[PDB]
Amino acid sequence: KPHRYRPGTVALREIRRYQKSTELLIRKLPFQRLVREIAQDFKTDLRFQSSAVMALQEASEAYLVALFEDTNLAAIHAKRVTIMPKDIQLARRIRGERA
Amino acid sequence: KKPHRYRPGTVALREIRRYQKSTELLIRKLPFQRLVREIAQDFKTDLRFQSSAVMALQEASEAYLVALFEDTNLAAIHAKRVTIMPKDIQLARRIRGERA
Amino acid sequence: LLDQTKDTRITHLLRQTNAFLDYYNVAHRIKEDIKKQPSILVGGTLKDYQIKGLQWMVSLFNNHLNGILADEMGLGKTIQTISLLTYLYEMKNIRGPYLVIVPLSTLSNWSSEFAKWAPTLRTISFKGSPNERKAKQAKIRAGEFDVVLTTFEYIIKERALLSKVKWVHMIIDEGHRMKNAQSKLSLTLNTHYHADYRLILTGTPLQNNLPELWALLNFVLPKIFNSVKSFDEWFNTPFDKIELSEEETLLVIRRLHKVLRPFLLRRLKKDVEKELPDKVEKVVKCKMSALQQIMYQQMLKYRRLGFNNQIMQLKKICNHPFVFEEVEDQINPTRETNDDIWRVAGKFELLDRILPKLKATGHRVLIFFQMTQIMDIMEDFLRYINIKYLRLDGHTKSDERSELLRLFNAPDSEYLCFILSTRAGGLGLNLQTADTVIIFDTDWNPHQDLQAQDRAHRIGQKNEVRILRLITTNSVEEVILERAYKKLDIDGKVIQAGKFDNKSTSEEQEALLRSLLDAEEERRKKRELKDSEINEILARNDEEMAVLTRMDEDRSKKEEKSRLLEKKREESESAAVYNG
Amino acid sequence: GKKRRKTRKESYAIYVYKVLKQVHPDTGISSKAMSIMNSFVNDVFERIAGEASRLAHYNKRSTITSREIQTAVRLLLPGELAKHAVSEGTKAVTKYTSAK
Amino acid sequence: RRKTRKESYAIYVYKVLKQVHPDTGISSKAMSIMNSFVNDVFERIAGEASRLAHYNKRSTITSREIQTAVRLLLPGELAKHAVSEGTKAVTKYTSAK
Amino acid sequence: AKRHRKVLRDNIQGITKPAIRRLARRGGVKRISGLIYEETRGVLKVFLENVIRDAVTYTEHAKRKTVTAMDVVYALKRQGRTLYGFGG
Amino acid sequence: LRDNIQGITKPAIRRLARRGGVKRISGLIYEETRGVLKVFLENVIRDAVTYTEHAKRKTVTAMDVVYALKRQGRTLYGFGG
Amino acid sequence: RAKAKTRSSRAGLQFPVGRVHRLLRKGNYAERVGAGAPVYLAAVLEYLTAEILELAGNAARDNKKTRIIPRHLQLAVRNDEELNKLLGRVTIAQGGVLPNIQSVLLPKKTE
Amino acid sequence: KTRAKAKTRSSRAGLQFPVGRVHRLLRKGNYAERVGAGAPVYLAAVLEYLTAEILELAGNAARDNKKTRIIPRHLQLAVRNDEELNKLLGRVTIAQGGVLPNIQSVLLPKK
DNA sequence: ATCAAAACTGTGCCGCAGTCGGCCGACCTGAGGGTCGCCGGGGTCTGCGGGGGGACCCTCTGGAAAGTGAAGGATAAGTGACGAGCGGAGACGGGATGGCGAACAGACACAAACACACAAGAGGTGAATGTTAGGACTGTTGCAGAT
DNA sequence: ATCTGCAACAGTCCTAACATTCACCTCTTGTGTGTTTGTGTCTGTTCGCCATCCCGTCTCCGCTCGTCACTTATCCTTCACTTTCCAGAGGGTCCCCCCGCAGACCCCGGCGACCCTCAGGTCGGCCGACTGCGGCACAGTTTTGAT
Ligand SMILES: Nc1ncnc2c1ncn2[C@@H]1O[C@H](COP(=O)(O)OP(=O)(O)O)[C@@H](O)[C@H]1O
Repeated sequence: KPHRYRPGTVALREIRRYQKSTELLIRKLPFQRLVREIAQDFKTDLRFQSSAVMALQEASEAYLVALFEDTNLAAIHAKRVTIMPKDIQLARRIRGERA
Repeated sequence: KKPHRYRPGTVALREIRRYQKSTELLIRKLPFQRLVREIAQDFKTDLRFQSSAVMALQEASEAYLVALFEDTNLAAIHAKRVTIMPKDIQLARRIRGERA
Repeated sequence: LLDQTKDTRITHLLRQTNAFLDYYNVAHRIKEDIKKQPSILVGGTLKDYQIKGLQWMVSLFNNHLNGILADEMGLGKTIQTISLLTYLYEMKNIRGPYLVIVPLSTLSNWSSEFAKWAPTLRTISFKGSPNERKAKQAKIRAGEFDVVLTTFEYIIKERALLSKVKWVHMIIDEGHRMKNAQSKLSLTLNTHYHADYRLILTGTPLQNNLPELWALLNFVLPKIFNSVKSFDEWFNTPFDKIELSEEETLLVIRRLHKVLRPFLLRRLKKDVEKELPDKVEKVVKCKMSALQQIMYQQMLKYRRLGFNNQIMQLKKICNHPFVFEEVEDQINPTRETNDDIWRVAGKFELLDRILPKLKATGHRVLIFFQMTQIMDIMEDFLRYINIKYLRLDGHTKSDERSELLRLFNAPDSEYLCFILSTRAGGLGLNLQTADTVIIFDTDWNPHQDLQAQDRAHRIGQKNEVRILRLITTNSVEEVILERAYKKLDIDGKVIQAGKFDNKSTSEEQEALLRSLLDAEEERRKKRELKDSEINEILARNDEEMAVLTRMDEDRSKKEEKSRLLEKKREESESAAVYNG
Repeated sequence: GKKRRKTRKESYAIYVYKVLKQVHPDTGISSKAMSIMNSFVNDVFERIAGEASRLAHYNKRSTITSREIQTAVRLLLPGELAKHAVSEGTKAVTKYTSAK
Repeated sequence: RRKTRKESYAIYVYKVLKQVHPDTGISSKAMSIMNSFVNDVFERIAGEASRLAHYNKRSTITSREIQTAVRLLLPGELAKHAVSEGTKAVTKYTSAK
Repeated sequence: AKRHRKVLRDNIQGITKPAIRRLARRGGVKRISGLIYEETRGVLKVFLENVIRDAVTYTEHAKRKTVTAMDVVYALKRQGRTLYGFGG
Repeated sequence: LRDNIQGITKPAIRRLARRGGVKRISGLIYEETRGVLKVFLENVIRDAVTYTEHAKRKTVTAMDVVYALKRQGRTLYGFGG
Repeated sequence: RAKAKTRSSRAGLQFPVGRVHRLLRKGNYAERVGAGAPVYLAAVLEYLTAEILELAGNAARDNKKTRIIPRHLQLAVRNDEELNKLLGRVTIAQGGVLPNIQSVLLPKKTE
Repeated sequence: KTRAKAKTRSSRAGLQFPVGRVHRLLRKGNYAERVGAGAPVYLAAVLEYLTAEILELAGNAARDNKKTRIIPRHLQLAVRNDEELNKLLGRVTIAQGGVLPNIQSVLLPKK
């Protein structure tokens, strides 16, 4: 069947369901391997409490959700719909984190 | 000798260079003092000030407005323009955190 | 006794002014007595007392002191000063460098007198643009000049110009701005350069404060610092009614005369010209009203006993209500003024009692003021009732200032009450065509007296001056009046000192000193509303009496409503305890 | 468990449960939301007492009083929260001082 | 009026300036700025060592807490050199007297 | 009759168009629209309101009526807007 | 542990952007957000391992992560204190 | 001797003024700690906790729930403007965001 | 008899900031209950390092401008050109300071 | 692809606040020398929980293929900001005139710390006791995409 | 206007996550009485700021206006994005092991707090006072705007 939605409908329904839900969105084991690698840069034989890894995950995902909110504002300001690397760099410059 | 008027933009650029080259205060002292004393009159009706208090407020507010115009210049250049408008003063304050 | 000690000070260091290029000793040790003027003084004769003051100042030059000419308004300081200048030019052959200093409101008049009375002396002015100042800068850096006019302001604004020149003899005018020892102009003149011969010139004695000290005892003579730095308050110890001030310190007052012998000259206007007839001074007592009473006496309680430094605002409660304009939003918030809303101040009720009869009897009136908003709201009434007037203040821009005298001194000048300010004008009004000078609020000075009277007391006052110094019952205006008047007629002693500091009738320094100490001992005697008395103290002759009684009949056949407004009710509770 | 003295650590949990049963008689709270209310109470406590510490060192006192905590409330809390918080605090300290 | 001594790091900033540039003077208001800078970094490092004391349940601010406060406050290369300077001076202080 | 104080130039609009342009051209701006003036004036008003209500609170706590340099510096320090130079 | 940053899968970043409210995404967002996330984690984990190395432990805990986030500026409620 | 009066009961509060007083005492805030200051502070804290829990319980009423979850606290906080200003730099864990869509991203009403 | 009241603790470590004043400020500043005898030496050496780094970088900014007296413009240029000093003083506004000569690339017309 | 017209930029001189070096006053704070509670640190034990390995199962990622719809470049009408000139005008110095408030020095009763006694309030456990959200399992309408 | 496809509700269903007692341990907070020092109260001095006006001297802000470089609306093309489907695979869950290790006691010296002197490093006004430096003045490049 040629029942393919035009782009925009499925995008809005994922906007609705992922703002209505509350769970984590990055997979727990690859996030954990990421954290243990980055911490292995700084110290050899560390050990991670699971609440420490999940605290890192809550912090990182609230950070990236807020950053994409500001990139959505910058992309709408530039008369676009598509977010781009130039406005990720813009929000991380106006916010303070880079320059 | 009357037809020697610069291309529009050139005087703006030499203004940019002189005002970044120097380090004075740019808002003038007496009307900024009257504005400070008015806004303070909205809270405690019978205050008194100090010359260094008003100069501290003027250093703070001029450095604040200069940082706001640097960030609004970045937002305007991002929008493929040169002329800064109000919508990106409001964008700079929305992103920075000062609005919402 | 320290007068002989100051005589020893001046006897020791009286040699500096002749090396560096008794007080009956110091004013009489050298003499030269020529009553004839110098030859090149053109354009009118000298009076003999002008020659007396001139000869005294020539002796001041030859005693090499630093003199003071301090006589009264309208007695010719200018011609005496330029006569000194031309006598010191030709008859001594030193040819400057001369400096002078005037206020800018008189520099045209001084340059006019420099043209008319000494054409041999070239006179540079300093005004206008930096172009004109730069032209005369390049002119003066070579040394081609005799007289350099400049104002107060270009001394500091041309520091380098008038410091690289070794000055000889400055003569500066209007010394009651030169008084302040921490005035920036005074600091630049003291740390300017060692200029040799300096003269204050003034029309007034010590004012506003303590005795003469900070102008004449300090700036005019530098050695008096070395002889005064601890004894200043010791001489100032006269600063309660009979024993201290009158009985035992009469010797101290005589010692102040004794130390101010050789330096002043205050010849009174009563002696020689005397063309001023008199000054019929009365006081008039206004009152509160239904808001200025217990309504505002509630606000003394519920404020202090809000606005800062209420002593300034207590002037405003007795001048006029709703100059705050917040209570206008409760009494007449409909922003339209009429009868018995403006008029509610008791001073203003006294105005529209007294003013229509001088409109009838034809008294031309000057009115002075502080608090220019009172001038504005009086002007609002003065357009309300529509009787003719003008207005002058610190917003006349100097051209309308020089213009407006032609409007008021017309023979058909239908404008009668010329509203003024007490500060505004700077001794340039020159107005003889009034005959009634009322005063709303007394200042912190007798300069209100010694200027606002002299505006109408000029050469040509051909009526009697009827003064109505207003006051209100038990407000702060009375403590202003008694404070300024009593403890700033310290110069009752000095206005007595003028005659024996002048021509010197020998009985003036004891007998009429006692006769004015009579006025200094009727303190408690002088310290302790009816149409008859108030309408007679403005009256002059009997046709005025008949027409004032006729106007009383004409506003008695008309049924006055009442006097003014009564205490309306809920706004009286609302203005005080609901502000915050 | 064999006796090893499980170490006591305090919280605000029973007190938050008291206040919840005041303002809603029929609503339970979750465990994770109880931990969020606990960290909130510690956070607001540490902010207010840190600001009262700074006022004590500025005014060169050495004592935290009701006035330094009142001024820390007026600094940290916005608007209508600051107004009702000052009202509640003054009511509780006068009910403390007067009654017993 | 018993002129009240208000002390600061003015003469000490001046000593350091005359070490590292022997022929340069400093203005008055730039001396006020260097004073305020030293007091600012003082308050930050002392506040972080106090926080470390309360986090370990320990009552004493020592060199270990100041070293960790410097590593928590300063960026990168400044952190590494400042920790080196402090350990240098504490070994010279403990060894000599 | 102009007896009210309704007729005078208001004090917030006393922060002038060329002074806003000098802070802009110091900031880096090359071309400025015409509504920047009202917007920057509103921004300055709100920022001064925050700092001056903190300085009034510090002053009233210290039991005085003279807003001082140290009070404004402490207010900016808790705004996050730390100022050197004036707080010794 | 070789190049684990690509364990942040492409639909994971697309899901975080859908929570953020992004309707439509570029194709160069992916390496960029992986760089952004790596910088943020390097800062937080550097500060939390500083707290742990001071405490003479060999274990990152929930309190160390919370303290690192708090002194950075990102306060985190729900993991104890 | 009396029996006992907790200082919380004297002031009419719910929070532990004794625990507040020892935390102000040995948290190294100042040396001397007054005796009305822990009462004032416990009052402030009881107010803020009552406010937060009231708005969270109202949101749980709105979602037919009788157990108050971190989503409910997030909704209460970020929907009240003043608590949003206080908790501006705060990540309530298991929060999610406010349900918010921009107005450009809606589909074209005409097509 | 006092033995030798000399050799202040600044002189033993060879520092130039007052170890005595730093110890007194740490002690009565009420940061913690007690203060070791090496912590203000360590801290004073750290503050010597930071003042030395900024004053050296500002000396080399008051040499380009041909001016042997450090005014606040020079401290602004030194601080905001060193990137680590810029990240340490990121929120700080050096008074009477002015900003850096930054003109964006798209502004200045060349084509 | 050359010249008029302004605009910085050196030099240089000349007064001017303003660093700055002593001067000693003149202290008030730091160093040293003793005493002694007390806290931190070395050392042992021991549950405990984090690393790791493995089995299994399935939802969720990778990859490609098709359509298509916004991104971007080119174009042009429109207007709004900029450079410049000119004439009022308000900042800026300086003054007058009192008056007050804040910083700075002694005396002192509220008041907060100390330190014991003791009981009762608050954690840790547990154990039913419900119970309440969660999780498949289906009925049933509201938005979307060619009809 | 009608198939159709996620998504919100309607009513069971294990289970697990809270909420009540419970006795209970313990440590922690009132209660109450010596006690001492930090905070306030008033008296005097000084100096900087306030409510009003003045009086000049200017750079500088406001208004007009000509002119054009910009912002924005339209259109066309095109490629980078979404949507769908479908094969596979690592993430999730359970469970088991298995030692490093965090934390709790225990005991004992170093060490920092407190105190008491007492000499001198630091502030700090004067006292010039030297000079580094802004503000005019004069030649000389050095870009821009026409051409
Ligand atoms: N000998 C004289 N003959 C005529 N007029 C004279 C003579 N001496 C002085 N005057 C008048 O004095 C006036 C100048 O006086 P002035 O110096 O202004 O007095 P004051 O300083 O007291 O106001 C001149 O206008 C002049 O008319």
